[PDB]
Amino acid sequence: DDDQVAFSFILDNIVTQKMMAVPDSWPFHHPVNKKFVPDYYKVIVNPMDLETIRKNISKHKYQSRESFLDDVNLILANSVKYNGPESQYTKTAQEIVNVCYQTLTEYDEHLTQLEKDICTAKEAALEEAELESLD
Ligand SMILES: C=CCCn1cc(-c2cccc(C(=O)N(C)C)c2)c2cc[nH]c2c1=O
Repeated sequence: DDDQVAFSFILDNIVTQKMMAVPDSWPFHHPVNKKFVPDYYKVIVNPMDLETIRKNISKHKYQSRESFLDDVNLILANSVKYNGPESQYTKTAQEIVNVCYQTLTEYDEHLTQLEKDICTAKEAALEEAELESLD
């Protein structure tokens, strides 16, 4: 019964205790304010930041590590575009990504089981809803 809450607990703690704790990671903590970076949204069409990922986790957006990791990757790809691949901002984004992968590997077996159990439950609840409607 608590599989989504347990899955989201793991990912949120990766974000707050690992990824946010990367030194000098503040540029990625919150969405960019165009009063501080005026051309940002002229260049980045698909913005992402760690606060937005935490809100997504709190609403149980992610049911797999792949979908979480798509947003984490978007932070790195956006830094490569906006700042260049050799900018210090990109080097800090790349550390955020690597600490996320290394921390996730600490929970590999447990997250593999949670993703299967969350899928099994969603499939069962879908079939129930379909049968209740036809009847
Ligand atoms: C979430 C990803 C954006 C990462 N990021 C951030 C900034 C930056 C600098 C100063 C203030 C702020 C800001 O708006 N706040 C709310 C702290 C943001 C920046 C400046 C040049 N390149 C970048 C860059 O890529």
